[PDB]
Amino acid sequence: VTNSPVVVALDYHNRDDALAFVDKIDPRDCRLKVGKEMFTLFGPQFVRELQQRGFDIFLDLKFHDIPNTAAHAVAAAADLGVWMVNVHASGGARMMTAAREALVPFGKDAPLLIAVTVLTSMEASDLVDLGMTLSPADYAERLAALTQKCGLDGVVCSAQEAVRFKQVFGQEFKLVTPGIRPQIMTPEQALSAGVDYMVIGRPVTQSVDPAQTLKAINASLQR
Amino acid sequence: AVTNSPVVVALDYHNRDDALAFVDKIDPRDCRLKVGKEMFTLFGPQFVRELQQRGFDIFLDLKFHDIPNTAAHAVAAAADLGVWMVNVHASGGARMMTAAREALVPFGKDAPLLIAVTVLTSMEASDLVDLGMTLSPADYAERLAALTQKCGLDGVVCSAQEAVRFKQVFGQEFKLVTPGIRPQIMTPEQALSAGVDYMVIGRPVTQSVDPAQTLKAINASLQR
Repeated sequence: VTNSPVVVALDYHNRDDALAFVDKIDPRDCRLKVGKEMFTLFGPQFVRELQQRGFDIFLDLKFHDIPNTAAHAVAAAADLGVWMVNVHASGGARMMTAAREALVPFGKDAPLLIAVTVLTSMEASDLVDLGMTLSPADYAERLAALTQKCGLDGVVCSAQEAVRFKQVFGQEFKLVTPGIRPQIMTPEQALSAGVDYMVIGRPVTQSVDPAQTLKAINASLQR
Repeated sequence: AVTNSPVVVALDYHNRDDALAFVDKIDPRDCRLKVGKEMFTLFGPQFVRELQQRGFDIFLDLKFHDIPNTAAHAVAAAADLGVWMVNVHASGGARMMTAAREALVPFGKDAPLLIAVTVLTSMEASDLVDLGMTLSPADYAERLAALTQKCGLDGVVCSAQEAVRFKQVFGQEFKLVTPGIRPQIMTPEQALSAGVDYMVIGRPVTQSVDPAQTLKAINASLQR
């Protein structure tokens, strides 16, 4: 457990380099994100190492597959004991649902189940290629609602959508947003916009004494 | 680590000890192996190496769908892992598929085959209503198939029901990977005929008693 909304992106290609960083900060201070980089290189095994140091882990693998498989994937993350796991909304309802229903037997131990909507990187251009008429913004929201309708715990979403999404979807719908920078929201702006978990990377990881860096972020968030 | 079979058997076990048992019953010459989200989430690259050290070729079936730089990182990592095939989601878009490819370029012909998922085998018209897609699965997969080819990847995962039309439209060097293959839902026989380049077979083999016979029979049937 921790009170911070901060999730630090571990995007190392060296395992012992990451734990060094990791050892310079504290679980009470924040949670960690393991994504496709570290997980393709290192698998569940390294997640365990982070978990062994008592951290809460966001397994950011955005499962996008057939329902049966997605289901099995998400269960596996829960068996792994991660804190949060995401899926792609664009996999559709049955996938999301089966994802969700898979997590039922872990009861109150089941991780947070979050859906990617429209990737933060995808521009309008990119969406026409796919033959999609709605803006990224409009389409992310449609994807948000589908997710909510499917019973998931929240959505990953841009700062730029954070305000309207909280107003529209409310507060038990967790808002996960990336690209937060102390100095693109600030940790403070993000708090205000209502986002629940704010993913911070280089700002923290590239800080000499990132722990002071951290420390300033949440103190700044105290008010 | 060549075989002449177009067979790729799906390893979808919850327990490793069982997976390797099955593995020990069959031969790299006889088929290829596909590792998906299940076994990978449970057992990591480390388990891929186990299979690869027993001589098998692996299809790392993780269908990377993420931002460009990231998918790029994962695909390169798949390569360094030394797998034979790796896929990505077409729906990640051109910039993503592109970064994937280019990531692989430093690996010369050591590079794994880079395959794109188009419209997942399971998705019905209904499912696409939700997303707001006007085109049928079929039309949409094809749109996605061309984007893949235009992006310069080696082929697409696709349904047997689309295998023939895609071979005709995209040609034969455009690899077609299809699941839902069943000895006796195309058959190994029917699938080849359609022109599908690699046929993914699950339970028929894994849940075959004497699957090594089963495998060798599969390829006997393709003696033709």
